[PDB]
Amino acid sequence: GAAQPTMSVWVDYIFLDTQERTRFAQLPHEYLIEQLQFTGSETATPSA
Amino acid sequence: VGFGNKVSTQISRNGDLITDIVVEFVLTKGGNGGTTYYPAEELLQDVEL
Amino acid sequence: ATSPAAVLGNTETVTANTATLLTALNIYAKNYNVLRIMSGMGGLAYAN
Amino acid sequence: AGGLSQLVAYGAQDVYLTGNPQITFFKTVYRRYTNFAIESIQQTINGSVGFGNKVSTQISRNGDLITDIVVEFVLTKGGNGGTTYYPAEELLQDVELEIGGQRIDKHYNDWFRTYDALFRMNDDRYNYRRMTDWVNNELVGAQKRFYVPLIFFFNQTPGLALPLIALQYHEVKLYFTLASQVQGVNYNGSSAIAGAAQPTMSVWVDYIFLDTQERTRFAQLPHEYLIEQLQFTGSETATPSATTQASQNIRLNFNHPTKYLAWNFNNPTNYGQYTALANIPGACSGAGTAAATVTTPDYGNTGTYNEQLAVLDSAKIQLNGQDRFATRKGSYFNKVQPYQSIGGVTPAGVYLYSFALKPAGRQPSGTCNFSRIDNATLSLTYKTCSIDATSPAAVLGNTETVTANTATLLTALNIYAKNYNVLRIMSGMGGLAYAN
Amino acid sequence: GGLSQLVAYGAQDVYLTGNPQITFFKTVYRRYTNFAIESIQQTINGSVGFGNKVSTQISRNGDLITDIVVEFVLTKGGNGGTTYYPAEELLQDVELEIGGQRIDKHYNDWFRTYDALFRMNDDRYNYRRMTDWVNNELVGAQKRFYVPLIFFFNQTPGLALPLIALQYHEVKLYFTLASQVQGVNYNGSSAIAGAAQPTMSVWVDYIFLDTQERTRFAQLPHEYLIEQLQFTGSETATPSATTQASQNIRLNFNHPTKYLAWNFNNPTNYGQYTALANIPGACSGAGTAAATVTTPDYGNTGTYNEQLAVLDSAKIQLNGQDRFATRKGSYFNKVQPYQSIGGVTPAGVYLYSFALKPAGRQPSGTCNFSRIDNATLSLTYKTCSIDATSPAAVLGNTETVTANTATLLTALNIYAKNYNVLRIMSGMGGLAYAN
Amino acid sequence: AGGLSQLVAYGAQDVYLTGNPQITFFKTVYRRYTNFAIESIQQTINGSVGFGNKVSTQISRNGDLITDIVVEFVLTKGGNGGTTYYPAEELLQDVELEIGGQRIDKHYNDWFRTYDALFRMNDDRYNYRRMTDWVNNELVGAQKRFYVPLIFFFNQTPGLALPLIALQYHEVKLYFTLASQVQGVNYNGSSAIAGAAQPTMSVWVDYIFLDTQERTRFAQLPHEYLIEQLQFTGSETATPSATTQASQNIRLNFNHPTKYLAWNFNNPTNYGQYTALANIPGACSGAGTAAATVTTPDYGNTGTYNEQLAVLDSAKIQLNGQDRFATRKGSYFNKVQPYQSIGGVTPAGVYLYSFALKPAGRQPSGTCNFSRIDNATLSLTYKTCSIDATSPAAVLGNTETVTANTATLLTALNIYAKNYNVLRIMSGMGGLAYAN
Amino acid sequence: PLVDNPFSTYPYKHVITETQPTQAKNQAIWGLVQMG
Repeated sequence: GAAQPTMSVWVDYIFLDTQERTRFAQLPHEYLIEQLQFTGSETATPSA
Repeated sequence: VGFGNKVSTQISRNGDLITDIVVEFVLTKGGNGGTTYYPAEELLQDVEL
Repeated sequence: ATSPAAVLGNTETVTANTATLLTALNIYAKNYNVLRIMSGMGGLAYAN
Repeated sequence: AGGLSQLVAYGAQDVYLTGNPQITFFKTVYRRYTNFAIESIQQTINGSVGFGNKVSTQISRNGDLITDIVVEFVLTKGGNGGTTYYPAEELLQDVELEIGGQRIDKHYNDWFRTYDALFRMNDDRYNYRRMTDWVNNELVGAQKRFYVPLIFFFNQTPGLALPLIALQYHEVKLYFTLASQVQGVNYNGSSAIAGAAQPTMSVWVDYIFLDTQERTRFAQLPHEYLIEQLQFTGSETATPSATTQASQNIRLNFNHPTKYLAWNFNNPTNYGQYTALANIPGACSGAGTAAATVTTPDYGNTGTYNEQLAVLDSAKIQLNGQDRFATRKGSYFNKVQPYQSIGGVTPAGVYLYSFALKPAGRQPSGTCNFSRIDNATLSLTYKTCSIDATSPAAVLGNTETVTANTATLLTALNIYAKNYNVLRIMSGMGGLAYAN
Repeated sequence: GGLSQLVAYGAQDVYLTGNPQITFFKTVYRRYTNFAIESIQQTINGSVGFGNKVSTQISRNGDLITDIVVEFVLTKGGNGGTTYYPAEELLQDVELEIGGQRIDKHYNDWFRTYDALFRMNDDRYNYRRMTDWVNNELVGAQKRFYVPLIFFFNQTPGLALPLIALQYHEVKLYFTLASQVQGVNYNGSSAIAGAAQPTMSVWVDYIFLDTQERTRFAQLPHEYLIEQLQFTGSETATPSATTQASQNIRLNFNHPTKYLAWNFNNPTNYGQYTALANIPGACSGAGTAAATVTTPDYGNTGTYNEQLAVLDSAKIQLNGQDRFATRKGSYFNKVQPYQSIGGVTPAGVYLYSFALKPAGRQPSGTCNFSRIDNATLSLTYKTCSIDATSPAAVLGNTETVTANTATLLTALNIYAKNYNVLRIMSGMGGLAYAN
Repeated sequence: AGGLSQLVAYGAQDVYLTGNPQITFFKTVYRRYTNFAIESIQQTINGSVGFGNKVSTQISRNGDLITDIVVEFVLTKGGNGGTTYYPAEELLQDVELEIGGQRIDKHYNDWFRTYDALFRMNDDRYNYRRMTDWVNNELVGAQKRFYVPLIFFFNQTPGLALPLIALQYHEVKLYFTLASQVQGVNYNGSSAIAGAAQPTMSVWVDYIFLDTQERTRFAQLPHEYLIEQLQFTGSETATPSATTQASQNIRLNFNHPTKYLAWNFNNPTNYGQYTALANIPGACSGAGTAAATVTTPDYGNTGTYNEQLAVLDSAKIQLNGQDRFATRKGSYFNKVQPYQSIGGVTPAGVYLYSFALKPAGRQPSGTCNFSRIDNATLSLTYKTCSIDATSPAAVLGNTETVTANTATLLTALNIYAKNYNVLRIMSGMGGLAYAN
Repeated sequence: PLVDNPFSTYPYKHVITETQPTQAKNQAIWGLVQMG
């Protein structure tokens, strides 16, 4: 009898001004960013 | 949307920059106090940008 | 695992028999890249 | 009226098909070739021929170029109908291609079964069985002549024939390792068959004779051949028993431009067995009767198309730490990939992922050059082996993430890669340009 | 040895080896454009379920689109033999459009017809594995199914969709799912209680091109020669006795057509193109006291016994005149596909070609129905007088009669396969010739 | 990640694969072709149609070129299910094509059986059976329309279509002889069947019509076609009943550059029987039960694959006293030779040796020119017919050097040569450039 | 190589003359429909 979820994704947007939007869309950008890299594996917990 | 399914969100160009994204769920549990542990966190198994 | 006298009363080199269920190994690495946005396009400058 | 009713139906829409014709379908011109003759002769085998023995032969230089090689065996079976499964392919444990003292390629009996599982398609597969197995309900005591063709890069097309006339300083030799155990001939499972006959073998090569103008060019001019190699190491599996879906991250050791990766999950004790065994028709010895035993296959029908008996749940390949494609279930690699890339049916338990649009051919059609991939990993997830193999109701009646308890016998993972290299022939000596 | 014939060169063999142009044993292979192939998942817009219609927009991940495979996960509700290609009958149809402009559309009945007519050898057996249960699987069994699509760009990389150059008109696929799937949520007309809904996912195989080719695709115009499938359903009626009815069907086709194909089916039992009869594989329980000729032994619905077929003869007319003299239906079921395809066609599926080699994509002769004012398909039917329950007559009567159960093959499906041209300029494109 | 990750894995081993390229795989090219229409009309037959009758038909010059000739039969059988074996093919006994008074190509029902047995290699063979025989257990009294296509040099590819428009002064005729004895319709073995109706026959010919502009140019120009013909003479076998592996040295009478030789060992009473009959499933009438008789076949299963039932042990071709290749076993010529040459299944009892690399195709690829070879022979060595055909223990459980005692019933030998020559047509007349 | 058929090419002439955002280079535009 478990119900299905309701899902919505909400996004916080930034609006800029007249001169900033003109320059922002026209100029190239270089952002220094993070990434996560990951592959799951198997461990070796011993018995005794 | 449902359990075990896969959906995507395409970002509308609603603003000039996009910064903070939060995923909203409505859940009802079938168990008692102490039977859950971050149920909204495990709910989202693999999210890709 | 069923006797707290043994679980709360031992040395650093041992643990509970129930510990053998921790079979999934998850090793994460967080890293830098550069997000290079030129002419309306984005992407990763350095990646393999 | 008649055909002319279409011929006169000339409009605007069809002009781009019939205006200013370049091709007429009805007047063919055939290109003229240079005279040659094909001859097939035997070579002397150096070494004692038998079970577990390794022998070699040097290709007698009766030709200008070599196109095909067939290994012939005489076997007598110690069992009856259904007790054998490609006994000639199993006996041919491996074959090494050597040109000038260095290794070019080496194929293993399991590779031949995999190639047959993937790329030898149509009723032609039936000939393959006919040349390698007992397919007419033969009984114990029967003796038969078998033909195991080799599948080196130059064996299926004349275009890469080995131009021996141009290798006048190098020997080309074939090394044949014969199996110590062959199911139904000297062993039935692990039980020795008393009185089993020692096999007899001969090696035959198809030589091409060229005429005066063409063989002169071959002898004096250098050559660069685009050839194929097999890369292989046999890996171990972690097939789960119950309550869990185990996974592995198998590190791959490949280099050179690769056409495709293929793999199977073998039962090392039963040649060519790539799936679980069950108490259903063709799935185990005695299946359907009170004598059914799920630990021993009904060997002649070892191969199946029953997905429930295949062990793989899902797979993905990672290159240099990155996803190469999204995760697929095992049923993808033994259906969608051979369907799109080959156009035949692949028996359950054999899987293929191609990088090539047409891996069945020789014309390069896309490659994975592992010379620039520093860490290649094949990630596998297994189905849980919780179905009781003895219950037809549970084997023909359950879900996509489980298989039978007998799948845990599939302890060996055989990963194959086919690649391109260049065989340069210069001043009578041959060799590969790219070594790794 | 071989030199014994090599020296035996003469006069008449000059036409074979005089002044050679080629040598067979040193083949030079061509160097190609660097690319990579990747298959990724597309998301489905809409609720996936029986009788529902959903759409998929194909994302812009790569440069070219080639193979698209629809993956369905089904649980059967019956025993072995109660299913007959569930995956593709569920895939009721797929509509292809670019920027809202229809390019093509395929129907579940066509997928069965194409699989029955052009796909051949073990390839078709593999297909069966991809769409059906072939090991006598029982109730509750789950299998993942793959239904490859057969649009003009799906079978050869040479006609792949130039996403680079299709910037302003998105590529979309609309998927209509069947309300009834035999052996999964219905058994005949009866609902199967507890049957699960299908899970579906659309996989798209992308090609990634290197630097110079991408530029070339982005700046140069393109002309691709593509196929279309033309279809609408028709109605027919075959008499039970005393007569062989004729029927004249007005065709509504346009564009250079390389073949026409058609079948006669029972609209309730998917893929049934022949009458059912009390002979092995021809009906449920066939050969036993329980044999019933109104319900098929579904997993064997397809047969090769044309005496269960309804068609007697057929003739194609153009503008009031005969194209060829009337020929019996068995010509169109067994010989035309021998001449034009090379495989084997099951009974009830018929082909007539205008092309020499319609199986291939290189054009080989067409009938452009755009210059024809009246194209008519004339049919003559067999008299449905054989008692389907008596093998004595079903396996032993004359060529002009068929089973009484053949009167249920009332759905007449006539397909036309034609050429059009997909032309791309300045970031967008579409088909040059409409009608 | 994914494809872009793979795309950049570019290095030294790619310079010969993707560097300085000539082609792409992602843009195909179609060609604009001469406008034509296809037509099919029925030809009349001059003469009385019946069993043992000779009839002929002249092809009406309605079209410009002829591409495909299909002969229709309507037959009613007097036997039960499994008592027939290609009755339409046995009936179409002799077919020959005459151009202007000269014969250029002749085919026999036994050849058609060999072609179906050798070159049809998939669904095509099944479909061929479908239109030549009954395949759905039909009972006595059933009637069926049969379609027996002819295989003249122009009946498979449009490129050699016979250009009637350039043969303004010649008659083109098809001469037919229909078999007097057809199994299951007029005779059951040797016994006549009462109530055996005569066949209904007509011949359907597929015409090509060309557009006026290229039809005029096509008709006016002289033409040469490189075409293939069948050469054939009958022979006799030398099959002993015991203790001896008999040999016979057959002198061959063939001419012209030949692609291959093919031969079969036929029971002259039972059409298409190329093996011994035996009391094993499918190998004789009643096989497997007490009524089994090894002298009469289970006709519907006449074609089998168990070479144990073969009569031929080995064969060798010699040219002017020299071995053409070393002596090989019959299983070589039945199984692996067509694997190498054509790529498909051949039933037991049919043997070939190919001079061409790929004789299945029409592009010339190596021929043996018997117009310059004076003395070509074919040496056959038979198996010892020491197996008791009635005992499965001996039929299914013996060595390759022996065959069934019923192999002695195989008394006719048929050796075929398929070969090239040139068809020349000028100013309304044509014929072959070279005799024989 | 293609002829202009006045009864079949009109839908094509229509779409290839449809207004599209071809001047969206380095523009600050709120809505761009999945261009590429």
